[PDB]
Amino acid sequence: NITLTKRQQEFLLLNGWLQLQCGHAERACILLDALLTLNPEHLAGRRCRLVALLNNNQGERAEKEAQWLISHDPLQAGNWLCLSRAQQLNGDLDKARHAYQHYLELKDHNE
Amino acid sequence: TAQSKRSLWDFASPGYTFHGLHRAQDYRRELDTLQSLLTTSQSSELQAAAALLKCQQDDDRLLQIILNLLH
Repeated sequence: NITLTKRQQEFLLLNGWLQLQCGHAERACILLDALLTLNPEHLAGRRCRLVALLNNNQGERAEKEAQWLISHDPLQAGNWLCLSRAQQLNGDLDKARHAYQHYLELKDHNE
Repeated sequence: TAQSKRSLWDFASPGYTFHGLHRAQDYRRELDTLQSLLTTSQSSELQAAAALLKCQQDDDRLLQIILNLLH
């Protein structure tokens, strides 16, 4: 059984995030999938992969990831923005508008 | 909306990057340790990650030879 140290978790997270900025969505998802296989509750990794899923064109996967994050913290506005974006990519526009309204109800309007 | 996309990227951002007094040595150390660790796994996804890490670890060694030839 494999267990990742904090440095090893960080290594996968930051390499995945930086590769995602480099347009290497494939490299990002492979690295972040590995992290989240061994550390399923790594929240920052989940967020990074969700946006990467929205960029590797995996909207149905992205919707389930957003629903996963919402159930962990229903008050975090960014989770609902992620749900709205995945749903409009999946063609469910009316549901994407309800999710976006939840994002507006929870977001910090000072940012 | 471009603003929503920027808000998405801000949400995806972990908000920090590699740190410490020897992040150059620490990166190659964690990279080499992690690729050998994930190689022992039976999951194809972990094997793919280990193989990806091995590729860049050795593709860079090839590029270092080119840089030396190009000075």
